[PDB]
Amino acid sequence: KNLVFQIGANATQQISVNIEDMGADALGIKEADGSIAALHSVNDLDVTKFA
Amino acid sequence: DNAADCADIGFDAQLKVVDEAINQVSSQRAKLGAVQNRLEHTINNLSASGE
Repeated sequence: KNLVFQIGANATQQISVNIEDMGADALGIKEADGSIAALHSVNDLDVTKFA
Repeated sequence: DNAADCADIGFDAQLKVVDEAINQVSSQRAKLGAVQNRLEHTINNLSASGE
């Protein structure tokens, strides 16, 4: 779902744009990951697990 | 729905065909301008010959 800004008057005089950020925007392999790299943005481990 | 990579819902195709319609109108007008130039030229010869 790439974003096409028209830039010039004629055909193809345009570009592409993309973007992604949300809760699950931690370290991204192809998906974020499973038990890691998703919660770290979404659910911190700072419950007790550092103790 | 999609960028210019369809030719039936593509943007390039769209813009192209509009520009071609413009080229047909422009061509027609151009022809007509030529024709009335032809006519005027003739009318000079007609009046001259008449004299």
